[PDB]
Amino acid sequence: PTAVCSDGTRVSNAVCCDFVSLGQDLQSMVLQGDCGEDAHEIIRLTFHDAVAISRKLGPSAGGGADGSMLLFPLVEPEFAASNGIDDSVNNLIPFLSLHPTISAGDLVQFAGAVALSNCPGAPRVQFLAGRPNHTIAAIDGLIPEPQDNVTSILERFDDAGGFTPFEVVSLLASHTIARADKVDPTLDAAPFDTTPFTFDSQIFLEVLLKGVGFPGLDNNTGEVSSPLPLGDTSTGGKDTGLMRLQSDFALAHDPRTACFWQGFVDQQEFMSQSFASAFAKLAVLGHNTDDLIDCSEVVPVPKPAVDKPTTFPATTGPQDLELSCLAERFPTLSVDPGAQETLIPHCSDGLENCTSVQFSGPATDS
Ligand code: HEM
Ligand SMILES: [Ca+2]
Ligand SMILES: [Ca+2]
Ligand code: NA
Repeated sequence: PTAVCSDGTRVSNAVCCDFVSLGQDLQSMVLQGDCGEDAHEIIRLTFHDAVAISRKLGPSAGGGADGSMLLFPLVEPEFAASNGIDDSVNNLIPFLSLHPTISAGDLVQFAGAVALSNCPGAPRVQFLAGRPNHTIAAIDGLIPEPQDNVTSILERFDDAGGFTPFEVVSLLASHTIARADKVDPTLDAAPFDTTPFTFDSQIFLEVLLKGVGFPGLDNNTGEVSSPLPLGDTSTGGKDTGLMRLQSDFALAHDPRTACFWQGFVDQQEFMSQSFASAFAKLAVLGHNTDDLIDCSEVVPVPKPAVDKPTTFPATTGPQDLELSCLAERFPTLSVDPGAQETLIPHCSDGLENCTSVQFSGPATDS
């Protein structure tokens, strides 16, 4: 039967109401209403938790979106491909005992949905509940890495859950709110687009610009040249320059994926809806949805998309594009004014001094 939660929310199932206080605690204790570092980490964790599953190897290889990262924090978070995932894992573990009726698998996915809701332009994703509260650790080798080629990436996603090339590119819209701490050992929080606190299509445009240098070292595995490498970290600042992943570059230019990649440029609603659909599929890997219950109503309404059009960042323009898609013309867009690169802020408030919640815990890094 239907019910009304303590916050006034109408749900199709009263068990959904347990998630209301969980969302409140996730915000008050970790996410702080922001599309910031901790939100980004948790969204990355939804993927590392979910994708560790394989049709061809069978169920013993991993249970998908099963909370295995939280329940066995000494195993998967320390595999090489998950270096750095410990921060999100250690931030979520305490919620398992604070909200003991909610499984680790549900916790990971619900935290991701709440985190996304803090990001202007992000979709309000589906949330199904009821993932069982026990599993085993996945094997190593199931998480794509940034040095991987497109054939490998596409095969891994197909084997994980039958994702199509379009769905893979759609999921990578998440790199619109993403930075790197481990790719370059000399850099912290190197952003993948110029708006890492905004769920927009800048990532799609900016990967298509010609690379001109590196924000740090020039020879890191999985990294390629960036179109906007300038930061202020050489003078002690925290506004790290923009980083480009080899995998994002490869997706942007491969015949299977390049038109899907370009098709999101300046198509905010199409991008966000496409991400939402593929992400809902990711979130239930390892489960038959018939065995889950719809608790989508308890995902917070996301911050609205920003008013700002999609534009070329200062000092760039259409002459800098490297295009690969014949099927669709790249749209005419304005160029942000300015003679030098604009520093990409380290914080959603535009400053450099913001700090993030980090709980101690059992997962480790490097
Ligand atoms: C081919 C598939 C993918 C590859 C190779 C990849 C690679 C990476 C790498 C190397 C980083 C930086 C980690 C670090 O050094 O700190 C990163 C960050 C991130 N990834 Fe991906 N990723 C992929 C797919 C996805 C998907 C499917 C999602 C979610 C739907 C996702 C969400 C994120 C987020 C939110 C971050 C930022 C984390 C932070 O700023 O703390 N990624 N990814
Ligand atoms: Ca898992
Ligand atoms: Ca962005
Ligand atoms: Na990070």
